[PDB]
Amino acid sequence: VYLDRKLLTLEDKELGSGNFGTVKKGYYQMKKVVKTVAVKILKNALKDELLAEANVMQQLDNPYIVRMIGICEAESWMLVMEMAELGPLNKYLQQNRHVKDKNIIELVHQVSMGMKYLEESNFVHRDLAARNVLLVTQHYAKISDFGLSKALRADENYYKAQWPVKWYAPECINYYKFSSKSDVWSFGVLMWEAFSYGQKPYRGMKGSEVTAMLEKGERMGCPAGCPREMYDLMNLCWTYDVENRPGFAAVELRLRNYYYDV
Ligand SMILES: COc1cc(Nc2nccc(-c3cc(C(=O)N[C@@H](C)CN4CCC4)n(C)n3)n2)cc(OC)c1
Repeated sequence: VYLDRKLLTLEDKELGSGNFGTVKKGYYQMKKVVKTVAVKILKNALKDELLAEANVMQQLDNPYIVRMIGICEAESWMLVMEMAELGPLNKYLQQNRHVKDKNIIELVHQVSMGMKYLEESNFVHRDLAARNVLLVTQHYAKISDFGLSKALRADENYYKAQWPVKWYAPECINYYKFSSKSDVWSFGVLMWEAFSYGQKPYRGMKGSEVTAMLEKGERMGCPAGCPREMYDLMNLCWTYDVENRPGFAAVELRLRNYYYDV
């Protein structure tokens, strides 16, 4: 799992940045070829968090999730991942309002397949949103950003926290309980974002105003040009009572069926 720093070449430019530090593009020397990578570099609390993130990614193996190549302990701690060249889905759609409905359905279906896998594997993502889906190509999405993610214990169906409120289900806010069904709620917000071309959800509202709106049974409206069936699926993801909300098996099947007849 530990990579050799001498086999990594970084670019100077940064792709992004935050309290942890920076994300830069680089190249990792393999047997013959070089592999383009995205490298999360700590400008260092922070250590354990990066190590926990890599620990999650190390356990996942699925085409619609960002793969970890390894960790590099060098001038800084570095989490080396396969590169998603086109970057975050929200930003991509904000810059490319031409993308067709059918292409959006294809991408959100790919996210649902990743998430179905994540749910089967008993991990909760806890930060599922359009900014955390990355594009390989205009037709290939991957789930990223496993910093808040939790491996559920073998005999528990949720994680009790001890916040991206606009993406959180009522049971997360009210009871601090995070399940695969909480991620389904998030997935519905992600779908709304995708069909809105990377607009922000609940525009202009405080977290507490969002919670009140939801408790009145109010939900965001159908984005322009979003198909009825896809809005109906969003509303099903925003099922208030977690017990009655679909899991990702049911969500992925709905998307699959709709895509393969649209
Ligand atoms: C071409 O432009 C871009 C390409 C890429 N590609 C690409 N590929 C594979 C992996 C990753 C990647 C980025 C991050 C990350 O930590 N992002 C920070 C800024 C925000 N997170 C929210 C909590 C931390 N992680 C965990 N994985 N990124 C990314 C671009 O981020 C803005 C931009």
